[PDB]
Amino acid sequence: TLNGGITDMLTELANFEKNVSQAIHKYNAYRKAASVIAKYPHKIKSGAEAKKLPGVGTKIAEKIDEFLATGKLRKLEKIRQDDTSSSINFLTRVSGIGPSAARKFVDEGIKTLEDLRKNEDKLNHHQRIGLKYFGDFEKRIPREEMLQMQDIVLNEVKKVDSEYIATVCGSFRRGAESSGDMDVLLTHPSFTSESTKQPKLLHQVVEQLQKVHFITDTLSKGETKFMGVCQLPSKNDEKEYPHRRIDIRLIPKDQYYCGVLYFTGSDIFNKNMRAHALEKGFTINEYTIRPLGGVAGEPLPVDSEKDIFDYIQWKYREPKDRSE
DNA sequence: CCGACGGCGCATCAGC
DNA sequence: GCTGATGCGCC
DNA sequence: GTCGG
Ligand SMILES: [Mg+2]
Ligand SMILES: [Mg+2]
Repeated sequence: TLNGGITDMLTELANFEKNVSQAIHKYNAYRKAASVIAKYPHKIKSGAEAKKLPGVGTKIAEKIDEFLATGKLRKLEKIRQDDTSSSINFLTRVSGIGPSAARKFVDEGIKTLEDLRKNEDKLNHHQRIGLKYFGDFEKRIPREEMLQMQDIVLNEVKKVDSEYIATVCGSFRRGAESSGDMDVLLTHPSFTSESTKQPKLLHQVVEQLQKVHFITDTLSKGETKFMGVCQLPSKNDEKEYPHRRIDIRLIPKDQYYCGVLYFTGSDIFNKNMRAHALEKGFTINEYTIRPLGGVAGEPLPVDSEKDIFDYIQWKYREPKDRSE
């Protein structure tokens, strides 16, 4: 990419503030700056040029002048040398280990992959599975594999009840050639904003995917959200596919468009769009868009994703243009 | 200068 | 047991 | 860390 050196720098700074400093707004600031620079169509010549972009301020502009001048950032060079910071940053790469547990493990002298493996009894269930599939979960999923996965999920959901609709969202719906995981939006006519006319709607689908050995592990599960592990079947004699993260979100059928807007993302696109909604006097979640009175009002009618954009005076952006 | 920064599901825990 | 925080995760 | 007012 045109400015990949800079955007990598800012992402590494972002991860430092989140994982080590526990400063979530600096993390968001860095990631917003990284995103706006990533889609800037010119090779950046100076911090001043970057500062013209929204989300890039004086401090990042200075860092960008240092990086352009030398190819590196002393502040990051120092961080890479700090053992506590390096340890904490590594541990947070395990699913279920966040900034707080990472610092706690380091305190207890648990700071390497070998440390984790011989202390599995100190991990909660999520963390145990995150450690189990540590290597697999850092691999990306080719779109060709995502298509196979889509076919299995949609056909197995159909077998449970022909009235389910499963939509693959996330980066896959944005047209990405590789994804970090699979995100599945699920609806059923029995589950609306007005009534839940049938229990276990999510459970039945999860069970069926487990029965056919597609879902292999559960990280968490409730009435509307499943987070777990899945795996494509492999053919005779060939190596197994890596295990993959799968999220399933059951959304009220009448709120499909808000739900598919949310689950298509990107995460940064959602933060940008919801912030713009607020500036326009609305609030958007995965169910509704409501006016601000500063208390939310009643949900506004929505019959398309585009209706949501219209409310906040944004021209419509197809999924493939939401990769911020 | 300084308040706000998107919004929410599930797991875990503390206090009652 | 319930309620409310907090941690971690999803986009 | 950046922005808006
Ligand atoms: Mg995804
Ligand atoms: Mg996901």
